[PDB]
Amino acid sequence: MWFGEFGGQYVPETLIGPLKELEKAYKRFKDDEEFNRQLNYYLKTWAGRPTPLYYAKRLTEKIGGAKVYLKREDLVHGGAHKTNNAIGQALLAKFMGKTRLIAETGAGQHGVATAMAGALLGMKVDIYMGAEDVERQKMNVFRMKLLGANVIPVNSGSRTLKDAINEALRDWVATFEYTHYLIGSVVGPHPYPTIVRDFQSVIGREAKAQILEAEGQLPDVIVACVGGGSNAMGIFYPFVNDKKVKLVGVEAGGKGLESGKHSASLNAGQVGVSHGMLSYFLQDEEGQIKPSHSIAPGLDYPGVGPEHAYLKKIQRAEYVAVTDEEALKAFHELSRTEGIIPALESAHAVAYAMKLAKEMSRDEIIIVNLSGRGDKDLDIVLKVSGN
Amino acid sequence: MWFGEFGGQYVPETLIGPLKELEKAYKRFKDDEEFNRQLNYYLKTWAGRPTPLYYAKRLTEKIGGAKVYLKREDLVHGGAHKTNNAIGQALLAKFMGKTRLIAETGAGQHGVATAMAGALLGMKVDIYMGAEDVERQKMNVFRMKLLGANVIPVNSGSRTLKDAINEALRDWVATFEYTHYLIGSVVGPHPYPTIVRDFQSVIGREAKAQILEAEGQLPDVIVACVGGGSNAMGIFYPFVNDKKVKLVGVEAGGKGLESGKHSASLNAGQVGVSHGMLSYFLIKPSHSIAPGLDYPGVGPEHAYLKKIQRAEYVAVTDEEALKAFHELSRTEGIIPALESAHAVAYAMKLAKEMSRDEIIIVNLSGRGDKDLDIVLKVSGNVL
Ligand code: NA
Ligand code: NA
Repeated sequence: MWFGEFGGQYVPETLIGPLKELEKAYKRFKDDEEFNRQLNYYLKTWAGRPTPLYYAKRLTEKIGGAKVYLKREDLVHGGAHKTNNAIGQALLAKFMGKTRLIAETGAGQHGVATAMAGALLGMKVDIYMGAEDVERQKMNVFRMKLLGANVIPVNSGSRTLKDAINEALRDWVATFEYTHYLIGSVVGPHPYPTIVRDFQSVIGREAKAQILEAEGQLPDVIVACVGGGSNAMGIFYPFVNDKKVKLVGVEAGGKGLESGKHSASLNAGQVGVSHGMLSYFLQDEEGQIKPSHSIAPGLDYPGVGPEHAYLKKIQRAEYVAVTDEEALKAFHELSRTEGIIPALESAHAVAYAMKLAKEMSRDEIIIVNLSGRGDKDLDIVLKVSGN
Repeated sequence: MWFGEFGGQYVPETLIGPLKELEKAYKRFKDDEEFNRQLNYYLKTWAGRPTPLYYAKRLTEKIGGAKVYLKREDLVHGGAHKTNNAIGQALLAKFMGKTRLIAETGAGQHGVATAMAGALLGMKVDIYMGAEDVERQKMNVFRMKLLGANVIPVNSGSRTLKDAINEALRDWVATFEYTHYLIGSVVGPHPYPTIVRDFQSVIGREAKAQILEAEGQLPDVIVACVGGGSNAMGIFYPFVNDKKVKLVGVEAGGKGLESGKHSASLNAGQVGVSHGMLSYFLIKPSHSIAPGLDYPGVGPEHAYLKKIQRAEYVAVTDEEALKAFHELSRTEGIIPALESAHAVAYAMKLAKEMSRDEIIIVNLSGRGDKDLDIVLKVSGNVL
């Protein structure tokens, strides 16, 4: 349950049993033949795995430095890497005999992934969402309802993701016997940070095989955006024991790191406890988590995974930040240059990789995790960038 | 250059020279080792081919008849099958030494795919689009511009696809030396209907292999929606010589066949010569809830198929397609394109009658993200 000093299970006693039962079922099923057969089957036929690894030749040559490859999680069913975890946990829940899934969501993206996986496996889905987020994500809320999920607006507290998490936790205490709490990033009490990372590591395993086929060697740098940290852990984890492979996580710089309007928890946060985990959080004088900002809706998780805090501490991975403006420019640039519209979240990784590529030599290789597609962000970009 | 009587090359001598060069290019490259290498590489790494063949277990069990499989073209880069054709023609153009692509569009869906493909290969892209359609498709227009293409609204006359076609053709006459005209369905003069069907036939080849792998036998029925007819021909074509395999093309019934607001060219059209080809045309205003099913014409090869009775052609209404849209989302967690929902709707009706040993493949031509605003507007109008 610990990654160095980060992680743990900081929850009330009523949740210890349910977390124990989940940990027990996961230890059994994670290496179970039938479970992995079905999981790999759903991932192949329904999700469309494997996703390709694409060499961005025009972008590479335009920048004039290192080769830039894109791991195309944007092509997974639903348009984002979140599906990998949603299927894994939903199937796990079915194997544990649960009939219902609950989840929280801020951007709505995890809510959608959860609703998709629940519909697939024939399970009831309830999604807790802060009323302020509900208001701003009307199409995601509609998507969830199309998928047969029930969206429950959370009106308490600040009507945001933090408040939804608290409601979801309260629901699970009472309903855990038939309900699985499907956490959407590498966060929360153990064993969630481990489970989510395990279910996303397929990205890194495919990427490793794909890059070896393409270039006959491991990459020099892997770059991924970091909200809660799941897409980054997914692509990082199989390369952790490859000492030569540099790992860079990109947080939301928002309006700027000194502006006080960003979501760079590792970069500017402090150690604290929330959502059952000891990790880095941006918190106020009174210890309360403060509002995070980013143009990218999905980089709004309040905090960061304990495994990322650990990788930072031991200096296995480096963490940087990219601003809203920089992310936007990358969003336009990739669309024009390679014909791929990325998610605004993923654009942060693209933005940094472009800066990094310029510094590196042409024989060198950068893999960017393109965690999602940008169809969902077109309304946003039109408003901000203009017609 | 013909499919029975249908097809052909009915154009002025201004267009004959560039088409002839296109065939010499296509014949040279269609089977060329280098062209096929690069095409397959882009289809794999950029488009994400192959797409899986998915067994809709819950939907199959619910209906209680035939096994329903979905060929998941919704998973191709861009969320639609059109990408397969866009990459093929754009690559051909680069091989021919062209630096620019032009195309027409109504829904905007083919315009987006051309912009994507053109961006991929570093070509200038100009999309001609009718002004009435430009105003109806704000997000697709924005997409095209974001992808680096220029959208040329046609404000003269009818302001529809018909006018966009005319302007694009005029453009190609002047600029074919450095410009390739990229047609978006199995329509127009030779060699376009053949070329587009060729570039989409990968759908059927994957599907054939995938169904043999899954079930050890060919399917009893293949169902696909029909606008211009590219996704249906793509999946149909590799099974044409396998005689026990029924082929069904599903047209837009719209408000109703009796209502006169639909796009069912084969069911209610008349034979005519348009877009430089002999085929079925309605011209009249076509209507459908699914934007991509707007084309009043239909591919000549579907004309050829209907006359010899090799494929059957049917229609599904706006209301039925909407029902299937909701049904597939809730039952399989797959939100289909409204075009594709026409096929799903018909396949569901068809499954009920058939036995449990029997197999249906539905071509899920696209994803429904693009249609959510439309469906929200209608869904919010329910009582
Ligand atoms: Na954060
Ligand atoms: Na038609």
